[PDB]
Amino acid sequence: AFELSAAEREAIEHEMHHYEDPRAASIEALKIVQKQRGWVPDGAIHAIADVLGIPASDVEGVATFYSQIFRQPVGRHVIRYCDSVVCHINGYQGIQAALEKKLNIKPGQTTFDGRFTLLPTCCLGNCDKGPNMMIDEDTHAHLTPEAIPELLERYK
Amino acid sequence: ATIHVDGKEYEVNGADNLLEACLSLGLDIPYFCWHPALGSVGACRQCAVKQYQNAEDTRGRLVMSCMTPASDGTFISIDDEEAKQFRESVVEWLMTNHPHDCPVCEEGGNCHLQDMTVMTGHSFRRYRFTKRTHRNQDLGPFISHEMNRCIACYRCVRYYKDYAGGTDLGVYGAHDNVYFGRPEDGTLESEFSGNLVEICPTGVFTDKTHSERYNRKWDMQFAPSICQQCSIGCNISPGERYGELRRIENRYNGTVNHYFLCDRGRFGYGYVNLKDRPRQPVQRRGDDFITLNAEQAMQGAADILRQSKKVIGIGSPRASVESNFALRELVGEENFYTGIAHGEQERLQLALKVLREGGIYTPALREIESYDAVLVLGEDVTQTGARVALAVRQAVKGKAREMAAAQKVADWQIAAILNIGQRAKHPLFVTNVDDTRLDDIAAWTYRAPVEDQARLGFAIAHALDNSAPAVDGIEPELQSKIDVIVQALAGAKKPLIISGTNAGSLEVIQAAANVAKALKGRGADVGITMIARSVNSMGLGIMGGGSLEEALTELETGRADAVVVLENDLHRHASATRVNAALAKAPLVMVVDHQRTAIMENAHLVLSAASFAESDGTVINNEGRAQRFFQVYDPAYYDSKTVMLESWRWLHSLHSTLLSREVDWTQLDHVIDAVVAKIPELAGIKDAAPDATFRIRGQKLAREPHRYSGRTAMRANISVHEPRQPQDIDTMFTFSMEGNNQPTAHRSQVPFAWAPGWNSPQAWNKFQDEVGGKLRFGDPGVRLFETSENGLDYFTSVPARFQPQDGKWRIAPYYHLFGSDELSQRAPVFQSRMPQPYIKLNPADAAKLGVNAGTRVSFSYDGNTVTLPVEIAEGLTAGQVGLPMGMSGIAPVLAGAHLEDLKEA
Amino acid sequence: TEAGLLGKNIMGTGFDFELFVHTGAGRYICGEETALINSLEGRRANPRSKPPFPATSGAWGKPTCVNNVETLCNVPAILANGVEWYQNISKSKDAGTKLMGFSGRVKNPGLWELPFGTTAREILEDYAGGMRDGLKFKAWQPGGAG
Ligand SMILES: Cc1cc2nc3c(=O)[nH]c(=O)nc-3n(C[C@H](O)[C@H](O)[C@H](O)COP(=O)(O)O)c2cc1C
Ligand code: SF4
Ligand code: SF4
Ligand code: SF4
Ligand code: FES
Ligand code: FES
Ligand SMILES: [Ca+2]
Repeated sequence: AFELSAAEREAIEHEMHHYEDPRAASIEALKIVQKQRGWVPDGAIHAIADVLGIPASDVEGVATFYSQIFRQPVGRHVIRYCDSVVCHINGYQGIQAALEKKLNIKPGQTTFDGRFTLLPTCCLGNCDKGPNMMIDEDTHAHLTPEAIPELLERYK
Repeated sequence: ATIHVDGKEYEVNGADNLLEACLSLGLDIPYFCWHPALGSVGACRQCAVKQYQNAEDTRGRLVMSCMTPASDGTFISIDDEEAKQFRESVVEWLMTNHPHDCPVCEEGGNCHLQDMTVMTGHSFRRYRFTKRTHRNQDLGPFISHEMNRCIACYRCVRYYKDYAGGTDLGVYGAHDNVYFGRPEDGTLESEFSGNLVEICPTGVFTDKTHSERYNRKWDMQFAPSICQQCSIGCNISPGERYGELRRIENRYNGTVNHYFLCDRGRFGYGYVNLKDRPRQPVQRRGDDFITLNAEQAMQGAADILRQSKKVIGIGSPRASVESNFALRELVGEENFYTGIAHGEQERLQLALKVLREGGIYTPALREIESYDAVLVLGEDVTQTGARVALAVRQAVKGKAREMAAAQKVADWQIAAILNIGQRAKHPLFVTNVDDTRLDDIAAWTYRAPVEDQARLGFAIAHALDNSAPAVDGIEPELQSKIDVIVQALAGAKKPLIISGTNAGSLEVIQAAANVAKALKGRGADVGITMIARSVNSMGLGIMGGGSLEEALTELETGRADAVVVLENDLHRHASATRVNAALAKAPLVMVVDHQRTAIMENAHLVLSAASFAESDGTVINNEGRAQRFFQVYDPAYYDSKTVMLESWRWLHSLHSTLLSREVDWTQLDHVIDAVVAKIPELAGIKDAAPDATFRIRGQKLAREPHRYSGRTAMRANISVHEPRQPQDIDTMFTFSMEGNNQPTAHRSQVPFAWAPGWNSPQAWNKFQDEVGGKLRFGDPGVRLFETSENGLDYFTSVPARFQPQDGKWRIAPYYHLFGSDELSQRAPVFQSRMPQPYIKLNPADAAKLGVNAGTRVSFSYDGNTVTLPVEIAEGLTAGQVGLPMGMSGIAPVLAGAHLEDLKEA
Repeated sequence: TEAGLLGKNIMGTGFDFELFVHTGAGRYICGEETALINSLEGRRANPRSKPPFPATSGAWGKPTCVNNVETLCNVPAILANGVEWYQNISKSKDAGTKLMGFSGRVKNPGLWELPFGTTAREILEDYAGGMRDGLKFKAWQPGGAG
């Protein structure tokens, strides 16, 4: 089963205060559940639907529309490397090969111990410092393939 | 307006978009995402034409005709080379990921995508890469799901969510992995989910009941018929094959049910295909059951009926007008009884008096969608009259339509209309004993007993007009909500009052009549709508007769020694013990019916009547519109031993053999003339459809498509010699393809929509005067009565407040769309869909009984202790007990009756 | 808000204005203004057909104007230094300044505020510093990926 905690419900209600329609807090409610649990499980869709007063089909459509709302379980840290055009020119392929060799997984998959999940992302808005890669809260720029193992070690 | 298409000048409506304007003129533009009832969203990008700025423009610009208004002096080109190339490109793009599935796809030969792939002239595949695939969901017993075939046109979600008001079907995903369906495996929860099989232009949503016994559309024998499952009278196209009813398609009627049925009507036809139906006349002899043919049955029944001192007839609201009239002619007017209870008949007659003597216009089903405020009193419409609930949803969305029309936004630009009208809606006030399915859009819902709902109606009527009787003992908060309803109804330009005979209260109907009269007295353009129970409840009420209890007394006192029961199981309208005692006492029972009922064990003779698929006739819907349904197939064509005649034909030949000792298998039009001569109130059934001599330039109307196949091998297992084509003398249709089904044929009764190039249900566009409007040369069916010149008086009989007394439980009726209609219950696909019978209890009443949710309780009604598991109903009021009307053992006559000795089992 | 520049009765005028920050969920199509309106309402960010424009019926059907960060940052300079000052920044048909800059395999990739009419070779060979060592300039996109 699934049950929203008190803190999640309070945060969702406070976000509902900011809009004249409670539907407008669906993205932020999904992000609140994702912050507290790493991803949005199946019962969370119906829980958020019950809190907001909108159908669960609408919440599921929002949850599967946006890339940064995870509807499948992830690891403890989400590696998100930029694969867009400026980082392609700056050579993100070395970064992706280094991450694949270090983690022994394909993009979109998770390691055996659930430590890292590898994901390509869109442009991170840091094209003048590319190639960039956003781990859970921190964006790392000016990346080189030899600096990947020293950067992944600090994320236990 | 004036538009110039390909150098030719046309006059079109300026409020229309270019696609529907050009389709109305007969110009072929491919389209996927647009639907006449859903509006325009511009998703599929298939309707592209080239719009020029003026007459001397050469470059032009590719526009979407569904999103482009048909303004005055608009120059476009459909058959321009760039527009044709773009439309072919869009078809090719849809074809890149489409599966290689047409032989094993239920929409093959019926697919709008097939028709538009051929129409754009795209037949050469130059895409060589992998096709995206999808996994299907289980959507329940009715709708099969195959997401590979989706072209991402958003018709399903737009219909199901914006139009139908469902909540469990959305679009999930992204860029080209868009998925349509439910968030999880489960049954689609809408009562109108079955319209997805015609809304979807591909084979994603298909009729699973048709899929289990599948045949293509060209192999179907269709007929125009009327849905027999409730009182609304939606036009259907039943199609058969190999002697069994295969599918119910929607039949367009711009007045009644335009593009949409409900799921009861679409999926509750399976009782016709049951193997325990009577197929020959059966006469009992001691313990034996001798099978007779037609003439032997008529002679034997005529002899025994001639020897009997008085024969009485028990009609039914399931039977047609002709069959009830034929029974009335057989037994006499004074010996004819409507086979419904006295209270049911009293409510039906009061509803009739309100409709045809109240001086207030009763709207058609499509006209309901144009009203500015709705008050529903006592009628759980979604479970009894579901199409009216869909129409009410459209009338509620009318406020967003009006707000968008104030800002010069076109009425077809539906996304902008819904954006402007965010959550604003026209007022809806529903009253029921519990929660309805309309509560998600109702401005207010009143959960109360039928006495309290009637009192609320009388209070609304008094607050609208002080000449109406007042209600004493109204709580201040309830009075404030009364004032809210009064302010909403008084400010409305077109208020609508919907009641019916399903609440089980005469006073609810009286209160609705009082509200409608008070709104009429203020000058409002008010309409009233009564919802009856069965397909021909209104017709049986118009014809009239005694109640079932009177006939039971006649049989029990010995005054009647012969009874003819017509299409009536008799347990839904009276207690089964009393019916069994009266029928076992009577020395002659003759049952004319098409379903194996329980009273056939007491019958001396059983005449195998025809159902609606094997009979012709007329039924009167809840608004008083006479509608003719035509025979779909001859039952004797595949099985030569089957003697399954019309009920009116059986009864008319019985009357002839009783009088003159000769058998007369009459014609349908003779019975129609007899009805309009003997009963002047039913004189409008003559014009419901033309007679059997009607021809379109000399030829009849075809029941089956021109490409009907297997004509020399469908009966080849029985005999290699082809039999005769079945002669239809009753009607103007023929049992072959040797007939007329042109869209431009001067007729109203259309068996199926087909035009060259248009094989899907989008072929109805060619059969209408303008698309989404009336059927060309008028919709079939005529109103029996006009609006009266003067109205009724105020009903001063205000009921008292409901008082719960100990040891007496008022039965609150809970109707179910799947399970409260008898023949629908007989359909085997509804067994997996109908809920288990739960008895509804208040939390306080169950706490007083000590009963929890799920413990089986027993109650005694008519000396019969029956046990049901308890479901806790919060919205039910204390002292009431909720029962599923119509289901196994619980008759609809129990609605409003008291209950005794409700203990834990 | 603490200084009284936001909220109710801003600087004694009586104009009430409340400002919120809505963090997105990572989809590129949300940058389209009608799709931005749809995503602000908590829907799938499908863009909307025009007409009607957002100025007539935008967010929740109300009048709604969507502007970029840089446009709303250009506004206060116009309101503080006047109109003719803004028109007299550059002698071009596009008034005011613009955040320009080159990125990708150049010596100094970055962002600089330059008047309109500045040539791209000027930016590349003066602010970006040209291409790096052993690199021959082949092509360039002026305004991003699209
Ligand atoms: C696909 C697409 C993506 C867009 N992304 C952005 C964006 O990320 N940021 C932005 O300011 N405008 C974006 N726009 C432009 C907006 O539609 C709109 O012009 C702008 O946000 C506000 O207009 P303004 O330039 O007058 O301020 C995008 C447009 C399209 C078609
Ligand atoms: S949906 Fe239409 S085109 Fe697709 S497989 Fe079925 S019949 Fe063929
Ligand atoms: S499932 Fe059918 S109706 Fe829905 S978007 Fe796909 S093709 Fe259109
Ligand atoms: S609303 Fe009534 S008449 Fe219409 S399809 Fe449903 S059951 Fe049949
Ligand atoms: S292209 Fe990678 S940060 Fe912009
Ligand atoms: S029919 Fe016009 S774009 Fe779909
Ligand atoms: Ca016939």
